[PDB]
Amino acid sequence: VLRDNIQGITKPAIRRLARRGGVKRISGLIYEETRGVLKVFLENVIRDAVTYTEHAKRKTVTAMDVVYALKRQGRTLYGFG
Amino acid sequence: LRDNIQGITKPAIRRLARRGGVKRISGLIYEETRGVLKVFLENVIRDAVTYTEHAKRKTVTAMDVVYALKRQGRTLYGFGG
Amino acid sequence: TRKESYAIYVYKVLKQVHPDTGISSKAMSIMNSFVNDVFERIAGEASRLAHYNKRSTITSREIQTAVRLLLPGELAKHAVSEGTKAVTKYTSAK
Amino acid sequence: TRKESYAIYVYKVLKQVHPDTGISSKAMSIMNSFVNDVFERIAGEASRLAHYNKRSTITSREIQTAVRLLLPGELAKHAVSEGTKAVTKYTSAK
Amino acid sequence: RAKAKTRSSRAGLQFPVGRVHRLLRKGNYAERVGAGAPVYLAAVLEYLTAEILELAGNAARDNKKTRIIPRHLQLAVRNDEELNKLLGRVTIAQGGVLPNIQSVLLPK
Amino acid sequence: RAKAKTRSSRAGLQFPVGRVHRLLRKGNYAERVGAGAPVYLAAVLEYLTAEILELAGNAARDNKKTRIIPRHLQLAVRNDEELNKLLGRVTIAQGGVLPNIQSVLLPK
Amino acid sequence: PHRYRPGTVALREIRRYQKSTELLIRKLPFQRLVREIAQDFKTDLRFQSSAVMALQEASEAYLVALFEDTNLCAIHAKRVTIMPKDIQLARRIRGER
Amino acid sequence: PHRYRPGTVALREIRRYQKSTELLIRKLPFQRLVREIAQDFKTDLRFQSSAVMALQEASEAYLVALFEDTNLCAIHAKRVTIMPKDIQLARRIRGE
DNA sequence: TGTGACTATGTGCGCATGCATGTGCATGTGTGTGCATATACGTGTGTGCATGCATGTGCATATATGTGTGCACGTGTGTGTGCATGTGTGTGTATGTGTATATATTAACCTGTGTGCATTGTGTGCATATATTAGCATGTGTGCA
DNA sequence: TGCACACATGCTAATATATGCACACAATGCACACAGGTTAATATATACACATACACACACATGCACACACACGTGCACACATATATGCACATGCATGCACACACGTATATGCACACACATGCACATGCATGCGCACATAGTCACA
Repeated sequence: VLRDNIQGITKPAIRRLARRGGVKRISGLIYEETRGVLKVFLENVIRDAVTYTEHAKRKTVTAMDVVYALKRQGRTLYGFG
Repeated sequence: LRDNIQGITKPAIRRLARRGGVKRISGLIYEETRGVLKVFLENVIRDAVTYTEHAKRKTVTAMDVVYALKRQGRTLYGFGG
Repeated sequence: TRKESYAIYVYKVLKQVHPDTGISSKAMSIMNSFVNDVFERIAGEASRLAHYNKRSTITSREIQTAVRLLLPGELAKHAVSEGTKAVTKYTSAK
Repeated sequence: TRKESYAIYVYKVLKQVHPDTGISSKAMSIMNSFVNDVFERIAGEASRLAHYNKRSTITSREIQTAVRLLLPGELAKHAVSEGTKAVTKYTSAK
Repeated sequence: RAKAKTRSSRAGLQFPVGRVHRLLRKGNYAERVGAGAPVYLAAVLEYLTAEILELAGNAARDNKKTRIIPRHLQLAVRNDEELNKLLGRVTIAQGGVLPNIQSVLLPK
Repeated sequence: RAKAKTRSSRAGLQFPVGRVHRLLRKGNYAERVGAGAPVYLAAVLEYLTAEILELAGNAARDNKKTRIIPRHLQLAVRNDEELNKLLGRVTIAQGGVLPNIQSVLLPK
Repeated sequence: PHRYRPGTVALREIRRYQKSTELLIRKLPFQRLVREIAQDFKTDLRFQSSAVMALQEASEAYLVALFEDTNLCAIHAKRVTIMPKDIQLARRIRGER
Repeated sequence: PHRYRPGTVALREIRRYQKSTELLIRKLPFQRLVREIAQDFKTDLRFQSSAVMALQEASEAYLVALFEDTNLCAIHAKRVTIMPKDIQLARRIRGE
């Protein structure tokens, strides 16, 4: 859990994601912008997943809750049920 | 009904660009825009006609267009649906 | 035949917030389109919520969760209050 | 308890197209997700088609129209041919 | 029988609770519908309608108009951040667009 | 009575016709489900499964692999124009991406 | 004779057409285009008058939104005139390809 | 000593990571980020192991697809280096 | 850099139009009423499993160094695009008409539901052995000076 | 052309993951029996397509030149590639709480059927806000002093 875990998404990790996206050169300001984008994306998905969990009267977020939340946002994911 | 795409005239395309906030337009935009609109109309009309067949009708109604637009993620308000 | 719409109810709401303001027929059609659209989104989400939890009935709890899923931040909070207040007032008078 | 999936049916389909090719558990899960996703898309479209036409029954005609709306051009043509052939054989045999 | 009271009046709502209940029942959403589900849904629909109508009425008043037209609905929705998100993939007929010119295109 | 045979065998299908009928009936799609609807739907599901599996098996063979993995499913879908359109908003877990480098980034 | 400098009346048109809501494509040529396209799907097709109006409303809204995205691509490339590659980029990012 | 030209190792890394399918973010730091974000919605939440895996699979797929769109915007501006304005334009066009 | 001329958008002012609004028939639908039925819920249960801890290697991360080269800035030039003019033609509006057709009514009948029973296929839990993964020398294969 | 670096390849052990198997059981199929949704035939009103007419505003083509885009060149610092120390993620186990799921009894609540009013939609005026156009103020543009 902890605090300030967005720094755990390191610059080499962001670089690897950019390489998979076919990016050759990366400006130094990309890493801070990428962390903000990821946090916004995760906040939207996790908020909906917890809402599904709360409706089920559960305390554990399941893979199905994440899958339903992703489907709710038009980002359906295969391979987790 | 032959070669009606040229009925989308240069002044008509320019007016659409002005509403979009475009200040300057290259001469090759007009042919590119006509191809874009042609592709868009085919997708909506094909679905709208498909709804017409299922109803066993020969008249395309406003609801058929509305349902076709909704299916493509382009919901339109003000035509009964 | 009779074509049901929300026009007469939208007009009643309009007189509550703007007693001296009218509405055009084309604008009324858009408002009718908006109500049907939001109804289908909430009912569809509530229907899936009952199916995910192996429930066969849609209750106010399913509607409340669907409203939170579909509505943005402040809209969801205020809509939940109106829905809860109406339900509380409804059961107080049977 | 018992969890229901399409894994056994996907495996039989695999053994016809590729008799000597296996599938991983992760890839089988993806195939199960794909079948359920396509099922929900088609059934949802067929359900809306019946409601639009004031019908209470989902028939093969609703399924066929839903296939044409959801699948891309050449995929829809072959899918329609497969569905029509199965219904004809099913009716001819029973 | 006693005097017939509409469920909307019982819940203090202008939107039809009974019609919403019937639409839920025949909409093929679930085999059963709770008593409070149409009341909750009708209240939410009434609240959202009031939000748009109040904003659109202000837009109509700004343009010295006494009648709401599709343009006022479009201005109300797109100028409200939360309504714009809810109706982000919705086209309003005869609504136009919001006046917006990029600063780079303005003369210097 | 007579020896019971499944409707899948009657329709000449491998996907479960009887289970699709139950999923349609209990899925809250319509009040009634016709006899031909599950047969038609099962055949379409079987055809789409066969189309992806035969393309994924080709990708596995191209990689000298005998077992289909999520990478082969992703390669089959993204290299097929229609299947990419059908699964355009779908993310396949552990599928990766297509090898694609813009020519401007290649060495001069 | 008086002559406005280039781009001066273009900005006037932007303000004019962003204030109004009327359809910008002529109705009759658009109706002919709709019927011509529908011929490849059916013969002897009739259209409700509101069906064609719904198609025109969606078509113009789609094109105006595309031009807004196209304009941002041109400005991103430090230009003020939209080009076909600006449209192609916007559709590619949108997923309309 | 041997030294590769700028962009030569970058091109090799593009080919290397476009060929593989493993997750490119470390699992434990990503799990901590998920729990910290979730604590703002509920207190003392638990996560299934596959729930975090599903989140990481979607997050990396979202970021990779965004970088692909971001790369096109940079090339459109006749550049080879992605910049924050490239990301902002891609997200604006996508509707985010 | 202020200043006159030119143009175009805006602001009342006056006036007709058609479109929104209020007023009644009436009918279909929501309501009140018991009634029976089944879903959901509270209670308890046992078990998986997620959390936290402790240990270990070694892989990846962070830091610093040098430098190539891409970004950005400025320059200039051609031409493509905007602006404006004159002309006609195709659009918009109104008018009317015949025709195809979408709609509604009515009878009936076929198909789907419902119910219960027989039972076969399906999923679970285990063996089993295959393909996959991990090394180590070789074998190109590209980059780079 | 030769050197150094990285990815690949035939190669052997190892294992963990997939494959196949046996068993109960829950869901599928089979057989009625019922009933209502759907079809079909008819009639009817609708509104769509077709033609006709007019006037005129818009589209088309032209000529003119402005300034925007594109190429070019410059320099600089930003970012890539590299090396080195090191933090820490990964794997591995071990223990325990604890939450999740099953199972069950059962009351609460929802559907069902029916009578019956009344709320809602269609149709009917009606008047009033919007549109239309004239004149006039007024912000803005673009050479020019």
